[PDB]
Amino acid sequence: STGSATTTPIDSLDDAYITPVQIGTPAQTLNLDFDTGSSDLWVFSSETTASEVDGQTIYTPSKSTTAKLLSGATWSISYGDGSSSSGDVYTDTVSVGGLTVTGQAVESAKKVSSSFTEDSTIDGLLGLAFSTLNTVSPTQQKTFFDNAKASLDSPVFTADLGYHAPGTYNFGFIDTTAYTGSITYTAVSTKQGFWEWTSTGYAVGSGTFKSTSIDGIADTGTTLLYLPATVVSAYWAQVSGAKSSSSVGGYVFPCSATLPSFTFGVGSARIVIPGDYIDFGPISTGSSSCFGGIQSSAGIGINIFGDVALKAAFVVFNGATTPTLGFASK
Ligand SMILES: N=C(N)NOCC[C@H](N)C(=O)O
Repeated sequence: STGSATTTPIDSLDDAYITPVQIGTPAQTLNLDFDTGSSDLWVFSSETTASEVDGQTIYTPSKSTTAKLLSGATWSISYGDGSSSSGDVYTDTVSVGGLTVTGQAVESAKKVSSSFTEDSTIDGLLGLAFSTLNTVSPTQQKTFFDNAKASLDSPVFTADLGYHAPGTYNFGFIDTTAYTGSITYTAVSTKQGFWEWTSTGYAVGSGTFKSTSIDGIADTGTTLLYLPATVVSAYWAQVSGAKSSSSVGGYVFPCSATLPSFTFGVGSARIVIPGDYIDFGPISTGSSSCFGGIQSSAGIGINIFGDVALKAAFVVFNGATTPTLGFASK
């Protein structure tokens, strides 16, 4: 089997991407944030505290003839931005882009934190990291991908995120028309439950490439590119007036600037992020200070190749017995 679904930016800055997902019978379609940095599929629901729902589409398990309470199971998750959610669990039929999994754990939110409530466009998350991070207790549950894997033509999914445009998540096949050149594959460590890999270095603009190992994670659920302070300082040093602002919470730059590109290494290959991808707009409405899309990972504890980096590539998440990651230009 295979699946193919379009993913669409939620706003003009590509802060996140939503992908429609069919849950239950008859189908209830919710727009989920596909997240290769976590492993829970959770949704706003009829059980979510009413004051914590503001415009989201909800899953109502009582209206699904295939929903079943997973007795005794609860879940609770906290994300890197300090956001959180928790609730109970149903099993139900879940389909993405024509690919159907029966008996998928659908984690129904009873509570969500304010940042979730405030984002009316995101109806929940669909985790695509390794199932070892799944938070369901007392019986850990499998991700949609892990459940689908055996049925897929090939045990892979791909992320093809657009810049200010829709893109695609494919399951079970590699669309050879979706990228240019060849895909370069690189080793993955699953020891922390993430799609963790080692970049071979970087360049800033037209500068020379610096060969240096940068361990990090391929994370579709993180907006920005978080890298060591040395790397990030070398980038922003090439932008007149750029500075790190503790009050704003990162590097900012004059909105009048034209940003340089940033290149990262994948083996002997190179992925170029155009400068425009690194512009996240005014820090507040009408401001002439703009927020940078490359930020320091110091204090996070891990480097994160988030959407800013991933949307510059066609990315293969290869879930074979020994997982690997593939990157191509596009
Ligand atoms: N960051 C990852 N990978 N997952 O979830 C992201 C949702 C969270 N509120 C955030 O904005 O970070």
